[PDB]
Amino acid sequence: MKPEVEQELAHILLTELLAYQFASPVRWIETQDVFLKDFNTERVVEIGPSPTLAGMAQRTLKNKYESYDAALSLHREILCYSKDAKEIYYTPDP
Amino acid sequence: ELKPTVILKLLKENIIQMEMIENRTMDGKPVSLPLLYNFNPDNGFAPISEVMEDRNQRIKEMYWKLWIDEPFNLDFDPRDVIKGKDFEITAKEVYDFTHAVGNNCEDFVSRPDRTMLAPMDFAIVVGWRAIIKAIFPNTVDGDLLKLVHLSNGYKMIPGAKPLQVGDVVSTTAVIESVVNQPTGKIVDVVGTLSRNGKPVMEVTSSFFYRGNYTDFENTFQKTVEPVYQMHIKTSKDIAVLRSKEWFQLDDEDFDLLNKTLTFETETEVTFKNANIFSSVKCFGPIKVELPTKETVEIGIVDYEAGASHGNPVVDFLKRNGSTLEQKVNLENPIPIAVLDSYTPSTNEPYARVSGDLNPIHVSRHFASYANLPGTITHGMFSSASVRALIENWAADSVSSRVRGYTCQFVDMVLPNTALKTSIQHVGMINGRKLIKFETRNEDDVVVLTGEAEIEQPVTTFVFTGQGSQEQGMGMDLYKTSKAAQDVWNRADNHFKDTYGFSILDIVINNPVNLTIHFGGEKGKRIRENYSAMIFETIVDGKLKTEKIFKEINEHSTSYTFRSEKGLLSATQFTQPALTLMEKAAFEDLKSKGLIPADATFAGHSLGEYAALASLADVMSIESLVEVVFYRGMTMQVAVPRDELGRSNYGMIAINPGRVAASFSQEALQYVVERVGKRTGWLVEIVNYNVENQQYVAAGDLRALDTVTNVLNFIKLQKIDIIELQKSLSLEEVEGHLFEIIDEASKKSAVKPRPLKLERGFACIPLVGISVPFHSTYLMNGVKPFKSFLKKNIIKENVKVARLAGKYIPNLTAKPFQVTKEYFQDVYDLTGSEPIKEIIDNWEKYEQ
Repeated sequence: MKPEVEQELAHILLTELLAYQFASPVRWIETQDVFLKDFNTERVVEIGPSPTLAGMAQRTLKNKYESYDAALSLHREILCYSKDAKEIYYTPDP
Repeated sequence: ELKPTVILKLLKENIIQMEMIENRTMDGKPVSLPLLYNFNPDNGFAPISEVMEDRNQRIKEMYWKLWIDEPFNLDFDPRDVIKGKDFEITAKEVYDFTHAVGNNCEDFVSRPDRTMLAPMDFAIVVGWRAIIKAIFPNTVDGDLLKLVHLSNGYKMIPGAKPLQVGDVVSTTAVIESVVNQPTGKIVDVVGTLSRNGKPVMEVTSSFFYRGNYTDFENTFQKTVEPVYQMHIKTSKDIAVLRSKEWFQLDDEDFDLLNKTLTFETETEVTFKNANIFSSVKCFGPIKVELPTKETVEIGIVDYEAGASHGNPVVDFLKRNGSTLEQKVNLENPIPIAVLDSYTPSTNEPYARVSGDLNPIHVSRHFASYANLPGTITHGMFSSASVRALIENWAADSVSSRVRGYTCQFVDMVLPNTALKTSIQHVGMINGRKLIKFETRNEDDVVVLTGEAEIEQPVTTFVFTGQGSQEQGMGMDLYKTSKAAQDVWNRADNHFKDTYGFSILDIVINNPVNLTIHFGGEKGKRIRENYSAMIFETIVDGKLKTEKIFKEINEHSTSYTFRSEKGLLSATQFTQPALTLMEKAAFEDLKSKGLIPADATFAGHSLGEYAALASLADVMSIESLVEVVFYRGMTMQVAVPRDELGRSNYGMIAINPGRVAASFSQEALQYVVERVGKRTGWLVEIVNYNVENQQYVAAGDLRALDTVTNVLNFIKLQKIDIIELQKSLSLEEVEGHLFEIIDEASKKSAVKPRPLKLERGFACIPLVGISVPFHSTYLMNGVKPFKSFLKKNIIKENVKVARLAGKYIPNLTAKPFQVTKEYFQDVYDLTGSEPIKEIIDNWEKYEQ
């Protein structure tokens, strides 16, 4: 795979992925069971005006990832940009 | 036991031999250092004169048998790379090193079903034999008793793993620069570690021979300079570069405008004196970025000068070129911790494991001869002890998170000393955390300084879809932030020059009505853009490419956007507003350097488009605003409204865990599909939000009134679909559910077509939503969207290494990869023809 041909195939793929995305269901459980397990991500930052995704990501971890996190011994931070902005920018109050 | 340490005696008639015999050696045979004196009885005042000839060569020869495991020879060139003998990292040596330094990290302990890592402390051990060898040669002529270790730095090479147990390490080391300072001679030694062939990390050390050194012919400076980028935007920058005779392009007529030039330069300097340079020759290949990001050599720096007072090349690329990863400090330096370590009474246990058998740290008599206040504790131990506390408190008990670590030994520490370290997080560098520490003795005297570059913990970005659009959202950032201001300005200007309005106006004050006026030659351009917007619809089994804005022709003077409450609640202004606020927020995090280089990103529907432009910068902010506005308009025109602007579609936020405690998502998907089949009215699951807790089902407004009635009935009757289909009867739940879908659908087909969607026990009707997007219903709406995307997203602005394993679409629910298997998976979900061309012709795109 050359850099320019791979670039073309990637460009065509993401285009077709964005083109049909609003014509396919949002399989977010089979993404929340990718970045929480397969990537073992210990910081979940939500960017938005309301903590929906951080309130959506604290329920999956409570449900099916108590036993998985207790068997690995990691600590997962769940943050929203609207609500938890201080612990994102590292700007606490004395 | 009471061993002989000194033997004072006569060697000749006039010569004395004060021979200092140290016992802690490599083998176990005590090594003797015979320092001489010339006893002249004719000098009544000072009859002792110490022999200076061969004195440094003897001292070195003793330290050779202390450190080096080879034959003693100093007649080697320092310039030449030194290749230390390979060393296997063994579990026992990681135990004994971690026990000596008191490091209490789990990563370096023997665990079940786990690799034991090796501390980057341990690296100085393996290196040591090569690194120290650097200071030995006859052209680095100095007394090793007066060896000050100024500073020691470890730098984990990006894309490497820290050292593991069983890793065979091939160690090199070369002298950076030997300089005759006024106070002595600074030697800077860099030791590379090469495991499996590939480089892992580069230890740096700084040795300062104290005294007087006038031998400037021996002095050199073999620095490799940090890569410097120049974005050539304007023709004065080209004219400046072409004035630079050193800047030697391979092709003279290489056009440099709107490119990116990296300069992999190295500085070679040879001295005449401490202040002036005899000869400087900065050279190294000049790379240019392609739209593919694969950089190509297009020339060389070939600066060759004599009696220079600096590097012009470095000076030039410093002011006019960026250091790639710019470091930026925090607003207030956070005081992480104030810890109290403790130096052991003896340093022997660290000396044995580290191979650092310097007598001065262990023997009293050598320390007395070295004018030291006693058996000074190993600097390397003080370096390893603090780093174990920096790994405990900042990295948070993780080994791989610690990358860089530089520590300066300001003052010596004596055994039995209760140190007090002060840890301070001060800056960020491309996502990484830059911490400065200062350790003090009991007198509050500075003994250790230094800065540790730590990896921020592995992060996943989730960009929110269409939620709460509160008035003036993102203006708080827009007042303060400059990175946010730039995004908001560019977006605002682009909408003024493309769609004849201001987003900033619409977010800030949320006008009820806003009239685009196509007045003048700017007006015509606006009306051309508003004309070209089209959408496809299925009417009587016929794809008709209809025109958005039917009341915008060639002879339309104005358009009016009309809302009831505010235009911010309209999708065509909701979607860009929210996406821009997220993009502006992310650009604020990225300016302050809080984005890890390897982080994952995955947005929820609309957020996805922001997230793509956030981490990957695939589309420009002028491309993004168009593609989120067009999306908002296409969604808005998808359904066939009345004169009230009301539709016959909507959504419900269903909770499968409320209807029952046995009702799963396979029990819901069966009930939704059967409801959709039996009545014939479109209904699908468009959002799988949280498992067995949050789903959203779009489709026909009556078909969601049947679903609410069906899951109100089954909840009251207390029946499970999965129990009766398996262990009671086969295919009986199918026909037994049809009769419940038929008793819901008769009452759901008698209320009119603008039926108020009524909240049940598990479901909530998502108010403001009138279109089933993420449903099969909008497949027809994709081709104009796909034409618009392919126009906006130019393939020159996409990069794979910022997507491959990082971008997670919502179509697939799989990480982005460029492979035949993923392309198959995307086709299976969405049956397009350009994906069948790539799958078929795959074996041609492989070469």
